[PDB]
Amino acid sequence: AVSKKEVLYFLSSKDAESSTAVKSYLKSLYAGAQVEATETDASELIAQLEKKYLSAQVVEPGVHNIALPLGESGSAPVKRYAAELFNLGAQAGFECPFIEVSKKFGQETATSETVKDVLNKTKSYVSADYNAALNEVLSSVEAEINGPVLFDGKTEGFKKFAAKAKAVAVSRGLPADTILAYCAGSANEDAADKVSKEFFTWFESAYTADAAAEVKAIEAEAASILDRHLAKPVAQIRKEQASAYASLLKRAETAKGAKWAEKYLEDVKAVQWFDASVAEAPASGPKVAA
Amino acid sequence: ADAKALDELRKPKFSSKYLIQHVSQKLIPAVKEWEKSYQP
Amino acid sequence: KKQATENLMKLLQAYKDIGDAKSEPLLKNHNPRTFEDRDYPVPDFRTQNLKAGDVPKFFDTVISTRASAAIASKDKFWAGRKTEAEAASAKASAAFPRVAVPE
Amino acid sequence: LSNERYQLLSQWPDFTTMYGKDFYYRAHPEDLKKFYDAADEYYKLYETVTEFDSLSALASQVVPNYAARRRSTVHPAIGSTVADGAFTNFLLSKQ
Repeated sequence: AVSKKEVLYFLSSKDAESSTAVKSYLKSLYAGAQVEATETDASELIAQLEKKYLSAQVVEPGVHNIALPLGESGSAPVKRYAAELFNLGAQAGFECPFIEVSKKFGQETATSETVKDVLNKTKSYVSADYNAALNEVLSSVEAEINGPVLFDGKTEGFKKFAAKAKAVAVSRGLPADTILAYCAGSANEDAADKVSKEFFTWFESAYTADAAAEVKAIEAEAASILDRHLAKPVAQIRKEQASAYASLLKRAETAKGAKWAEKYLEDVKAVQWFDASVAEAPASGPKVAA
Repeated sequence: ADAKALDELRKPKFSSKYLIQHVSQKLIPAVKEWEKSYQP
Repeated sequence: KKQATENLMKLLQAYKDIGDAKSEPLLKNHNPRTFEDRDYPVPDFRTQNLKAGDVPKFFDTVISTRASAAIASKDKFWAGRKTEAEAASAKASAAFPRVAVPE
Repeated sequence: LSNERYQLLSQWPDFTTMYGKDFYYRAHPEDLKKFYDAADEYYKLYETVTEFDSLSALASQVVPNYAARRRSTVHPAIGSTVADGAFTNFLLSKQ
């Protein structure tokens, strides 16, 4: 059963084992059951923590239903893979990734008064060879000020930094003037769409190149895992993979009554159904009731 | 037995989702009572 | 590994072709009796000042040192046969059939 | 990937065409141990690349590290290039 905060996260979700939890709840409200009152409680810390642990119950089955585009040629299987993660994060309640990491910067550094503190409280979320490349620019601009640069914007010393911080961002490859003119808007919507269509060709070149960099790491992890495995004899592999299957059944068979472990062994029995159903008719595949 | 379904077969099997749920069922009631009993 | 296995068959074809060019017998050079010097001056046990039980120990070290010099003369043939084939397998073609695996 | 390595075990030279005793007795005895071990290495490599039932449990060593990267606190689809371009929107605006 659900606690109604799960079933509100599973309404716009699309995966299987959540939508059969929604369809079983939507059939119960139809049969004369009353809907629970949604609690207007658990102030800002518990409210943003339940969002962390309810969106991860939408992301986690959703990531497993997204086929990686490994060993593929072209940019369209990466634009498929990234768009499946865009539409997955939207079903889990996330916003656009540009909107969601810019929210992460202003959350970490609401009280950062110096530019060296905003470069060290948003350190985990910026590429480290870009964060370091903004420290040679911060140390160069610190020479002509000889005082700490403040996070003001109206300060002239911040404009001396942002004259050379923008100089890195174009050299990194990202058009900072098309980013900044997108999030500022424009007056007329005709020239607001000339910057919208140049932000979204950066952004589509942005979300692809790190969806592709996520694939090329899985391609290089699977090729180093396989080439470590092709060097073994076949008898070593058969007993190494039989102990790992035994110790991980045993970890789920010791934990009894837990929800995850009794759902784990229903997956082992459903894997064995797939092998048993293919073994009965292998030119057609598994048998679906249809 | 045989010939199960489609919506039973569409679920990804060994995803976590129930470790995340088991943590969220043991973290949230154990931290809802922490915020209502907190003085420095 | 594919090139080392292809270097070995180039060698085993070179060992065969420089053996068939001399038309020598097969088991001749693997038999250490053919490398044994039987015209050796064969030491007398009566000029060695041996005591009673010390003669069969004398006969064994003459038999050892003449068998161990016959094997060590066999190892010197194949150490010279190797370089005649290791320097003639390198000047070859290596047109070998490939292993029948399913396509 | 296991097909690309199978394809270079397909181009291996046939060593069983030299199993005759007229290749045995012509050859240096140490270069016949090396040849009979180079043939035993092919059967090691060929029987472990056709172990296709081992590839399902190999792909389960790639899944949990990948799925924990997608279980991010920011976004599933976030990466460095989006987060860099959203840093210049954050930095180069007035705080």
